[PDB]
Amino acid sequence: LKYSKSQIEKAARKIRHGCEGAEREEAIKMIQNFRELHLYPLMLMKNHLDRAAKKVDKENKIIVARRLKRLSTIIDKLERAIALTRMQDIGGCRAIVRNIEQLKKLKDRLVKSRSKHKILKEYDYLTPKPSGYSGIHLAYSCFDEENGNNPWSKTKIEVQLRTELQHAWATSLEIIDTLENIKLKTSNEGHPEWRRFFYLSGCLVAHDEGACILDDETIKNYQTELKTLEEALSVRSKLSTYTFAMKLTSDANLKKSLPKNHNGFFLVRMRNAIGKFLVSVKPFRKKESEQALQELNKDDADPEVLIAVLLATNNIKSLKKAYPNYFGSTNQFGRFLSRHIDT
Amino acid sequence: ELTPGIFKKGIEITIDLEEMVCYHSGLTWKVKQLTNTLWSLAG
Ligand SMILES: Nc1ncnc2c1ncn2[C@@H]1O[C@H](COP(=O)(O)OP(=O)(O)OP(=O)(O)O)[C@@H](O)[C@H]1O
Ligand SMILES: [Mg+2]
Ligand code: NA
Repeated sequence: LKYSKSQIEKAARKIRHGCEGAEREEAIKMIQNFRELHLYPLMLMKNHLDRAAKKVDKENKIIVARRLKRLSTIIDKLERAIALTRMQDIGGCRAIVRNIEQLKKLKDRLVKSRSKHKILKEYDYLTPKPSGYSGIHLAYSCFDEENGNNPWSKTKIEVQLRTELQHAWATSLEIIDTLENIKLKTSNEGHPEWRRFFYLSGCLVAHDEGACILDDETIKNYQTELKTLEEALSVRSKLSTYTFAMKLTSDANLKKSLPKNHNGFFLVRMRNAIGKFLVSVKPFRKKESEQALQELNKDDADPEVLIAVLLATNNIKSLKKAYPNYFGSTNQFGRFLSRHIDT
Repeated sequence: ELTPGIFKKGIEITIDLEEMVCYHSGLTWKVKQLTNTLWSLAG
């Protein structure tokens, strides 16, 4: 219940070197305590950010999201060299703005704020990162200098600023990365085509947004590569099909048909009728995964089937929770891809 | 522990279950739920 910052740094060193047993259970308990200390400052920064976003946009169209980083994610990060007490994002906030002008207007307001929470670092990623990621991160230290008997002194909270198109790119990257099982963050090796697809589309997003303007020769060669990579990967089709399958599993009638503890697969199939089409979503228990794969290969071999996809329900659930407006984003990203490919 | 997704076939498609409309193959399809797990798309 009462662990000092020295005990927490020492608990994090234990997980890095690979502890086990009772030693591991004490280390994880101290780290969970440290994780819980970020809850109040996370929610405080979220209201601070919502109050500042309502000032820059009187229409109230800025979407604000927040998340406390999961214990399992923190534990995995330490055993893969980031220091636990140097981590900037145990608590993280995000503001999604309409355009770059709105983005810079919100950044200026947060930077000019006179509060006890200090921006220790401003990360300008308006020129995309090697992944294709673009936006702005603000690394806050809550109750930085004015402390006393405050348990929340120097609590690190991350603030992400993004436009709708930068967010549509990031949502599409998370959907593909999760559902295709390509570990893009996990490793810097493998899937060079998918890596290059997301980098070039990212560069073209920051160009269209006005975040980082590329010259005309670069636009032309990037569009040629984008058309090539997209055909090889079938990005627009995979992105549409995944979104369509996710949309159907949210149906109310479908959810009562489900077994109460469903934790297996969903088989989404579309076929021609004897112009008319039949769409079905078939639930499968986790134990029936071999039966689900067999039924998927039968639909893949059928010429009357246009859509055939197998999706784990737990992955669908977490993507819907992380991205409430996932369908608006995948639609926008697919339209953006068509504008650059069909030039 | 299981594979999050296995993609075999797909097309560019959008569906809105509030409006009960679907868009694919350059056409507009009216959606109707036949059973809890089954739908039909008609011209
Ligand atoms: N600042 C933030 N505000 C809101 N949501 C965030 C923020 N940072 C991450 N998320 C989202 O929370 C979800 C969980 O992500 P997770 O914590 O596992 O990894 P990550 O923070 O994105 O990256 P990393 O582990 O490389 O530092 C993702 O959908 C991610 O986009
Ligand atoms: Mg992070
Ligand atoms: Na979203």
